[PDB]
Amino acid sequence: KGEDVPEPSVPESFRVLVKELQALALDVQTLDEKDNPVDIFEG
Amino acid sequence: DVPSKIGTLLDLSATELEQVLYFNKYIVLDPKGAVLDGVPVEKRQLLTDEEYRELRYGKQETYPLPAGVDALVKDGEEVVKGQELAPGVVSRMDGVALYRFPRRV
Amino acid sequence: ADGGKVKSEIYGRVEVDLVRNVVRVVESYDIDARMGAEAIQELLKELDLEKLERELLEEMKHPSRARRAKARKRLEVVRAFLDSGNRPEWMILEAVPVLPPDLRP
Amino acid sequence: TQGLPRVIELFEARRPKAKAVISEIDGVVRIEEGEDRLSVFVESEGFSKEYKLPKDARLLVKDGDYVEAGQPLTRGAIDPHQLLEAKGPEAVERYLVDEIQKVYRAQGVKLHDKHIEIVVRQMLKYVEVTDPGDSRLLEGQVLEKWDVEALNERLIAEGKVPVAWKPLLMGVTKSALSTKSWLSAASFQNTTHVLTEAAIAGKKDELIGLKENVILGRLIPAGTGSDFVRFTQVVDQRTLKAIEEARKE
Repeated sequence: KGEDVPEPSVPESFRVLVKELQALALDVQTLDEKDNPVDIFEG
Repeated sequence: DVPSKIGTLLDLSATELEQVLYFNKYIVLDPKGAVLDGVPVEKRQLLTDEEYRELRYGKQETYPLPAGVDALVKDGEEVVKGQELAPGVVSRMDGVALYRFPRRV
Repeated sequence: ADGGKVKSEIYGRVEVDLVRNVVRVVESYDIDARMGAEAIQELLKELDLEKLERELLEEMKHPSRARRAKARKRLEVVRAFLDSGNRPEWMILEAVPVLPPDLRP
Repeated sequence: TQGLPRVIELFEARRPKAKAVISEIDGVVRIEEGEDRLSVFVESEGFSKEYKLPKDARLLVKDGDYVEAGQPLTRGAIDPHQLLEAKGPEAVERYLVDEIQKVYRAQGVKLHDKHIEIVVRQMLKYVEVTDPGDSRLLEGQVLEKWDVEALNERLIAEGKVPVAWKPLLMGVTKSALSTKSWLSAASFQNTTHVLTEAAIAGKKDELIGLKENVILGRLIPAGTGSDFVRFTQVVDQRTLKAIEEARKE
């Protein structure tokens, strides 16, 4: 198109990490600055 | 793991103890074990495959006898370990005898 | 039997023998020796925690002092657990999760 | 030892080959018997230390010499472990740097001291506990993790303990593994244990360093990725007077 490439907001390899871990149990949960769960999925 | 993360929070002497409690025979006397064995019940500790049989379902060891041979023990008799039940079989356990299916009335 | 009379002296399952006209009580107690991973699972599910934090913060002031490093290596795990929030029952799964298809295509 | 083996020997911070003897205390010298077995005494009124030397020992102090605590006595390498606990962590730091540069220098390289300085700082990054505040008294903890629990449990909410510690000479690789960050600790050989230990405890990361962030493919926390810069925004003059015409309606 001629657009300034992407800005890949959340890297796949992050999502793939979270999950491979879950498939083993182990909660693994994300947190922002002030410290409240943030969520990286939603797809 | 390297130290045994579950097998710490319940003692369970490292593993072997913790390892036997599914496969390798052996049962753990979970709660309120109220029995005897060599001493009283060992509560938060293991017990053999035979040990559980002797403790709840009861030890009922059959003492089968060859045809034609007369036994030793009377009807109502407390027979001890090391005491001969018959001229064919002995008593492995300390218990009372009885006539299961006779041959001569 | 016989109303408020003949009393049983032992812990045991019972047999009634109408031919022998005797009651017998078999020496076997009502222990709850469950087995498998539910046993261990149960064992952790019935475990007061801050009480075990006392059992070991009181294992620092009056010990025999021979292998004190053994009770210490137990504390690490206990406090680690206690402050985290992790019900140490979740070390035995009820539901095993399944990884999506095309994360292992 | 010299060359590249020696550079490792220093960073890894190990009891070196040729463990040259160093006086535990300061006093006077008293070498005795050059035949059967050879020994150097360090002594004052009060203390009197006896150091037994291999014979093949290339000691370079003549008799009745005066001497300083922690000063080499037999020539060769200093066991930087023996140095730490006998002259200081600061004093150890300055030894290491000075000694590595020694190799690089004598082979022919020039590179800044401040470079080596940074790594040596990490070799000291850790401390062991004496008399704790809210943990067990055997733990190995990061020096400025137990700094908020030292002069802050005394700066406002005073009480319990400032927590007493002792310095520890971790050898670069061993100072590598012992990191707050489960993420990076994982990459290493034993991955189960990290993930075991770490999950049992609440363990949050914080993603302080680099390796960690890379592992998850996040945007490196340095340079264009440093909080200090990354948030900078840019606006035009005509665009800025499109905010003067729209922020008071």
